[PDB]
Amino acid sequence: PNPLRNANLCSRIFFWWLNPLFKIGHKRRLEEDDMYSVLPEDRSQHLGEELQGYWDQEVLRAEKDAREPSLTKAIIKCYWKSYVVLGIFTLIEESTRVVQPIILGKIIGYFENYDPSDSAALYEAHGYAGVLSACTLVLAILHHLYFYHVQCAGMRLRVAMCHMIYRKALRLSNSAMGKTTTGQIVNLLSNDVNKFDQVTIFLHFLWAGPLQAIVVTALLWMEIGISCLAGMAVLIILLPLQSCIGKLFSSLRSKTAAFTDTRIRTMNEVITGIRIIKMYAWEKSFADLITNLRRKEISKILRSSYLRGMNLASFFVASKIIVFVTFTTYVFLGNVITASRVFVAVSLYGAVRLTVTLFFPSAVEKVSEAFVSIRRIKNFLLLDEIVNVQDFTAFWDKASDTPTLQSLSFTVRPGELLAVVGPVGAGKSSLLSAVLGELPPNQGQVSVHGRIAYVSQQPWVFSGTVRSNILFGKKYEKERYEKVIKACALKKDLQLLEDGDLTMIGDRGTTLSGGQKARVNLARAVYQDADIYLLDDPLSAVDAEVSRHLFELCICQALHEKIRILVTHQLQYLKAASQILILKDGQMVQKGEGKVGFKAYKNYFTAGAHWFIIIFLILVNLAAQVSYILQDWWLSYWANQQSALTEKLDLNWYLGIYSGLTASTVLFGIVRSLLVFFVLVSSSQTLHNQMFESILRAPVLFFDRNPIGRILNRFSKDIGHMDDLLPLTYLDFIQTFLQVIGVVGVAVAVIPWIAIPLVPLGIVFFVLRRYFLETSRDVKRLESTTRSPVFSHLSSSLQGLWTIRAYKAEQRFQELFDSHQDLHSEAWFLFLTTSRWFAVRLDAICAVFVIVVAFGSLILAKTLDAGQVGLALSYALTLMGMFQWCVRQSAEVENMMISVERVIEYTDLEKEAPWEYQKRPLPSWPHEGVIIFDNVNFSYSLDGPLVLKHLTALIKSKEKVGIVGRTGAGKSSLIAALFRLSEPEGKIWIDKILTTEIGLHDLRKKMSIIPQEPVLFTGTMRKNLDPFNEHSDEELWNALEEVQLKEAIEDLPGKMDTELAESGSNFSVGQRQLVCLARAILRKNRILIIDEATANVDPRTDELIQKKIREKFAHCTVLTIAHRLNTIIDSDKIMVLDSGRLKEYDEPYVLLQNRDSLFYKMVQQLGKAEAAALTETAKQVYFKRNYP
Ligand SMILES: C[C@]12CC[C@H](OS(=O)(=O)O)CC1=CC[C@@H]1[C@@H]2CC[C@]2(C)C(=O)CC[C@@H]12
Repeated sequence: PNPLRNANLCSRIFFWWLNPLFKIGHKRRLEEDDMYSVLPEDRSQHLGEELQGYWDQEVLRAEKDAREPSLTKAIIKCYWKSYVVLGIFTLIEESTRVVQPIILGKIIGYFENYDPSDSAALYEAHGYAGVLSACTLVLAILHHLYFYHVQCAGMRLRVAMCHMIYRKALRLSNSAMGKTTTGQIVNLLSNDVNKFDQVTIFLHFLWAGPLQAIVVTALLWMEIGISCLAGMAVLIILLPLQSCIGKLFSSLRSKTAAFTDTRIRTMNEVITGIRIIKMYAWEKSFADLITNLRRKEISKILRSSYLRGMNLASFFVASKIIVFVTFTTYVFLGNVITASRVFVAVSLYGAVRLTVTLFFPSAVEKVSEAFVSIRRIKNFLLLDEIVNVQDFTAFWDKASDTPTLQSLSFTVRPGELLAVVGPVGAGKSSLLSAVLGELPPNQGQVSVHGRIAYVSQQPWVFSGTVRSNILFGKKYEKERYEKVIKACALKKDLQLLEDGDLTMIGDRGTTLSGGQKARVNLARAVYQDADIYLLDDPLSAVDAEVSRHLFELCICQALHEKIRILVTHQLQYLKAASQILILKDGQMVQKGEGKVGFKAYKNYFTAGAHWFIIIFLILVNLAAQVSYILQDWWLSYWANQQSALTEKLDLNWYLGIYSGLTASTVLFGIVRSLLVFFVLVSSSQTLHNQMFESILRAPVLFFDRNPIGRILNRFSKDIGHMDDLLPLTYLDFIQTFLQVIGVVGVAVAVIPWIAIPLVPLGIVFFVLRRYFLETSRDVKRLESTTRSPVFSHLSSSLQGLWTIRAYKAEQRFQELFDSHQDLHSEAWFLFLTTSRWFAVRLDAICAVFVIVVAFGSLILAKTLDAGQVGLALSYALTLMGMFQWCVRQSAEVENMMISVERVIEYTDLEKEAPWEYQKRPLPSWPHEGVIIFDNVNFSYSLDGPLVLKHLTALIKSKEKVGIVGRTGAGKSSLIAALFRLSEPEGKIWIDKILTTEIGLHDLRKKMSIIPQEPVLFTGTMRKNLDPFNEHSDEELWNALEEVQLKEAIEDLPGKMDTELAESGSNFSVGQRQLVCLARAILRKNRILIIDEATANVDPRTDELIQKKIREKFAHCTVLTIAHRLNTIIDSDKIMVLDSGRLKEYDEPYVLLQNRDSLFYKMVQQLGKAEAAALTETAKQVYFKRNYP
């Protein structure tokens, strides 16, 4: 529903149909459903289909030639017929813009020749004043039509482009999915396609600027003659100069984007891995790495911002220079300054200033930015894009030494389960992809019948309700739904959830546990009730008991009659499977906010520089605008002084002060524009370092009480604004605000009575502003909140591309994208239309001011000179567009300051205890590795429960101790206390030193940790092992041999200098664990803390790391958290935490022989044979340790 369909022409132009929503919004806060729908022209589907049609056409034409296709060509062939008629606005608007200076000139002419008693003269002047008023209204209306329509053009271009990007993304080949990663594609939408909103704004000025410059040259030629050409020479120097600056700025910005992208990726992994960075004490290395990336980036930003500031200063002072040279040569040729000529010419140059030195350079800049965007988009659009298997062989990459699947033949039929079994990387998932048909055969054939269900190994969940993620477009139905929810072992959680299965889910299921989203992902598949289930190991996404529970209930009971193809290692379940196919090396081996106060402004500007510099900044701004106003006032003063005069003015005095006034205007304009960027970029720099130091020393509790995305937004969005958009908007607002104050000041200074109409007029403005703002900030909230889901959907679909492609769900997912997109388009449509509603009426009251100035000058004409009125009116005419831009820019400024307020708070976080005390331990300390807990109590927060109480234990230099206990019993709490991840109560001694009497780095660097899950960081394999670069390469190779990885690195081209991926996918999980083990080996320390290190490792690798532990750390005291009690059963003693209480600490055999020990209960829970093995092992090692 949209009343713009029903609105009469007047209501279409002036948007009167928004008025009820203004009334509502003033009375109450606007919400998502207070929002009229977009017209059928703007609908995303209809609007993207056309551009794709023309892209197909141009691809075919280039295909018939040999050349590569052009995407700019498809865009033009599509949108030219609509966009070109918009130039009639531009044509009529710019033609009236050059006529209106002529009417102005005839008004000023009445004052130049004002006679005391001619009635007919007065009547004609009133006629021109009415014509001038009407010209102003028509200009305003055409301006607003044009800008409203080009903005809709840009919106539709973005919408169609985004539709195409999304359409292409769904069909990329898995090879294209390899060289392209989610972050790049999402940056397309989030960064590059947003450049199309700006493209269409100024393109009609690529011809109208030059054509209007030629027309203005002819008009000026009749006004003043040859002197016109000096100003036009300056104009044609500015054209190449400003266009070179714009292209060079675009180049610098294109390069700096790389540093920005690298910094944001490093910062993403820092914030994500901050706990391990803290335990390793590697904070110095990331401090350095981020410091250097940020230093490079801020140098690029400083240079880029100086270029942009020079372009802005060149616009601001363009007509000052153009007028200065024009009238300098005009007076050197013997002419005289008159108010009519001067201000007519000043007005014409004002028009040329806008179109040629603002809109034409702006167009070149934005087309350049658009071409880098279009190049990336074409590089994306051109990227590559019963059951029976026989003789199957295939390559992922023909450059491989071998095929990646080979010599494959098998068949499976209704009522069967086929297991795919074997080592990691044996091609099992690749096999499933082949059966799906994602991987075509290079030889052999695949044939399948019925619908296929593909369940990815990693779970996938998208927006909406958890039930929306499960149903996946299917009808909700009680019986099948209940059968699904019970078979997927999920009912309990959906009952415990207060909003049940209607709980809303985040961008990556961040509110869900891994097992929860896993069970969601499986439930989805089972709900589809397909014929063939390709089960790519759904079970490793849940705990071992739930894994067998899902195998029995979902796979055996629910999928009972189906074909199944289950990738798994749980061979113990496969007694119930029909057949197993074993792969190796790809070949078959076997077959069978919203408001901020003055304090935020002060803090922001003072974080940049010492307040003395800010006083100088204010003074430089005042001086810039004062010299501006004064140069124009000087022309008008010169015109009045000429008009008072044979003899002539002293060109030395007048032209000298003119030259000084104009030189200081240029000087302060330049320094003002540069110093704003320096101060505000130094502010962003200081605040980034303060926020980075705070986040580095902030306690872990800060990272529990914030999600990662929320903190990373401070570094991406908010600091992004503070580097790029905010300083530019500040300079824009400051420049426009001082212009407006100068207009009003000149007006009130020339006719003081204007102050009276200005009172009601000012009151109306302020009421209107308030009444608008109330709703304006609502829609800006609602724009942001409807923008975010779009990127979320893109990213989620990219992660789940296998599954949506498997379900043939591309159609519905394009509909979803279009729905999100057109919902955002309604918010963007209210942004556009509401911002026009306000701009129109601001220009309305501004036009009343123009009317008042004009007519009041005629009412008061006995009291004024021609140059006074010419000055006042020229300035008044300039108020149109300026004043509304000022007000809306002010709203932009205040909206961005919410980002500043969000980062300034993170400069004030609480901080952990100092890394080093004034007391420091001996360099030989720890000399023995003694650990003592004595009446220790520990809680993650002062307001939280005591998760550890009365913890009291000794750990000597030689013994090995296991840490055991139920989930949440406090095991991880012990690691947190020992590293002082939260400050413990009580006494902790290490080598007769209280851990609390030394710095955090003293003890953190002297304890080794093997995390629960390995993490690798982008950069060299040397960095991931020796980030401080103090070891010899001999030691690195010894360690890499010990961790059995040397062969892979030497096979890799760079050896240790090979560039690793941020997720380490270059290496297997076991290889990642081996990187961690290598780090621990290279750091010789007395005490090693092991965190569940092998609970999920395969036995044939677990025994390897067990042996490596027995060898490389035999001298160390070792504290081991372990689910896999076989990893710790040969400890000297074991600690059992009941619930924050050390209830057991004794020899494992002595414990287990007490059948009532909690440790014995925990082993018995495993099973009788497991407990028998564990007890026998403990008994024999206890005997042998008593024997020596
Ligand atoms: C033309 C004007 C207003 C007057 C300014 O002159 S200034 O001396 O006050 O800076 C410059 C200026 C800059 C940007 C202009 C603006 C008017 C409104 C415009 C055209 C839009 O919708 C998008 C860009 C906008």
